[PDB]
Amino acid sequence: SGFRKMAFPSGKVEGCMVQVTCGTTTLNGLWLDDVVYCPRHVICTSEDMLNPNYEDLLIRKSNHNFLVQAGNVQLRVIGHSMQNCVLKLKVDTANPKTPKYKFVRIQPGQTFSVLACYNGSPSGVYQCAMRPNFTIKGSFLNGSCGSVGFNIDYDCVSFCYMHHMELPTGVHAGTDLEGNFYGPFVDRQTAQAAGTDTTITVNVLAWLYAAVINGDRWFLNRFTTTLNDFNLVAMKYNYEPLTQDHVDILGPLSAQTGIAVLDMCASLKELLQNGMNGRTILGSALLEDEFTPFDVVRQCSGVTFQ
Amino acid sequence: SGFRKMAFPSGKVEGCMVQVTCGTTTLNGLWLDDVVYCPRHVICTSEDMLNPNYEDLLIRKSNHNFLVQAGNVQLRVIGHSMQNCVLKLKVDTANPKTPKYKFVRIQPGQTFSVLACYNGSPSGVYQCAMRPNFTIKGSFLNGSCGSVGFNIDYDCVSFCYMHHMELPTGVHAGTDLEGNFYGPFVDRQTAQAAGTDTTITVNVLAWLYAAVINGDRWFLNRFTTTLNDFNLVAMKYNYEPLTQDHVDILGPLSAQTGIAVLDMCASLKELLQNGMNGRTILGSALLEDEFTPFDVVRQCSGVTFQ
Ligand SMILES: *[C@H](O)[C@H](CC(C)C)NC(=O)[C@H](CC(C)C)NC(=O)[C@H](CC(C)C)NC(=O)OCc1ccccc1
Ligand SMILES: *[C@H](O)[C@H](CC(C)C)NC(=O)[C@H](CC(C)C)NC(=O)[C@H](CC(C)C)NC(=O)OCc1ccccc1
Repeated sequence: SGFRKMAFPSGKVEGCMVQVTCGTTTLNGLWLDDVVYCPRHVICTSEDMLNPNYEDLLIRKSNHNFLVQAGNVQLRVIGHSMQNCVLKLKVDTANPKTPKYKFVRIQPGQTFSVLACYNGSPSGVYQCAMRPNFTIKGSFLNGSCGSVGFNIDYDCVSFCYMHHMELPTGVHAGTDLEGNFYGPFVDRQTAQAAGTDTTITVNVLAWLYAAVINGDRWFLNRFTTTLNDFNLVAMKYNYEPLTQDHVDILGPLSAQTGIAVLDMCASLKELLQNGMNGRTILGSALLEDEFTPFDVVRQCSGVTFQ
Repeated sequence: SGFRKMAFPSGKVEGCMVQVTCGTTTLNGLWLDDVVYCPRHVICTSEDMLNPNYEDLLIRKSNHNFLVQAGNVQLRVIGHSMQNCVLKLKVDTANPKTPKYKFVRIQPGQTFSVLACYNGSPSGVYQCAMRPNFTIKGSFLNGSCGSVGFNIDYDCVSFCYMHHMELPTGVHAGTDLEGNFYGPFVDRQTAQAAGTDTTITVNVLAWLYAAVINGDRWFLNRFTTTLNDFNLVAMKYNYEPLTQDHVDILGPLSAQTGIAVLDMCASLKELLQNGMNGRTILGSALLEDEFTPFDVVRQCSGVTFQ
């Protein structure tokens, strides 16, 4: 038993991380088959980050202007092109450690692991959620750009995020691997702000189920609610509306625990209206919303990879 | 910026995990050079675990009683021995993926990453601290024994923990990689309980420094405390004593932020006595104690590994 904010094992991704340098800027790239993907702002110059003309900056580059290294091994760039906010650097060697992979664009409320890297070297791994406002709350310093977010299933790595920027509230923005930003953000240092950060209701409910599985039952009560009456309370606390689809995907946890979805909703309603009265749930004094229902089932059932 | 509970990248350790089966008991082993290390209770049956005599149980064992699998491949066991509470299974193949490594003994308050595994395969990675009562709060199911905890440093993997057991609060206990338990526990199913948990004061202070570094300053106050008077408060809230050696260890964070260590102690005293008054620190409503001073410096400075 026990329930922790767990990341995917990172070894498949660590074998794809490379260092890309242009001019004096070094950031990270992702090496899959014979292409390295990296944020296009590696070509920016520091006096021209307000509105860079990426088109102009890129067509003036030659392949040798991009220095790519995997570990201490130089990779030779033999082509370069732009796709949205990422560059695709064609290299002369297919990465022999390429896992089975796909590029996925995730939905708000979904979770993934971030392999935070600097100078092409992994430094740490953690679990994040795509917030409803299409930012993430990560841990990223200068030089972390090009670090990726990913899920695994069986032996297939679904890459879903590449890191590009930090917004003033200390929150992070980036693209999918097609190079399109999540949310309305752009890769230039013009003033930009995140929208409303709402709480992911279906994930809070999943985590309440995880709590019951792991022996925390004090919030369970004798009440129920309709979905309508729950959502009326939820909106007042800046929680996203629960839908029938959400109720459906909570089905398996409800069955395993014997607690009906709308009874758990009644427990959550009471927690929202009354707080925890000095108690904790799975070591937290806040209602935790960065576990999906599938994350709970994976961890509580010991699902493994390859 | 940002601050997250970050684990070490797990790939170097993933390459070492194998499955070990004896009879119908299956758990994980650590394959380093030509040795597989695993908990000795793998030789216990369904009824042996109440109060096993491991010398007696090994009378009944030969090499082919240990089925070791690395991925799909059967390793052949050519010797076995008992060392403290682990078995060393000598196999006829050296692990080609053996990293540079060492075995270390950690002390309470120190942190490490756990790669939770089942059947020799990785389920996920998370960061833990060795509690003052020599347990960890992990996420472990039946079959997780033999999963290891580790730190990474420069190029070297420092293994510090191997998982053996769960105590009834959902607390976890295990050994170092020499097979000696952390804490006063034994590998048998006789009633045992850890000492009451206390809070790792030096780590809470480190995490308050992380908060200041990342822009959270609302808890800084104009008050002063002495080490003695602060410890009077710590004892009342079941915090570990803060020593002058701890004060020295916090020196670099104090210098970086301009906040004297005992001034941060005055901030923590007020938090303990009055709570957070509806505010949060680094996204938490409780005082976090599983980041060491070194963890804070390393995350706020972007230290990487290969
Ligand atoms: C890439 O390694 C680095 C990582 C960050 C976590 C710092 N990203 C950048 O440097 C990025 C490059 C630009 C060209 C996309 N810049 C930012 O992320 C920038 C950081 C601040 C501190 C300047 N954020 C930004 O420009 O947000 C837009 C903005 C501008 C002005 C006011 C508010 C918001
Ligand atoms: C190893 O895979 C498995 C992992 C746990 C997470 C289940 N560990 C064991 O099965 C281990 C083997 C024994 C011989 C060391 N047993 C325990 O950890 C046991 C599990 C409970 C659920 C029975 N815990 C235990 O025996 O704690 C001591 C104890 C006994 C009786 C009352 C209180 C405490």
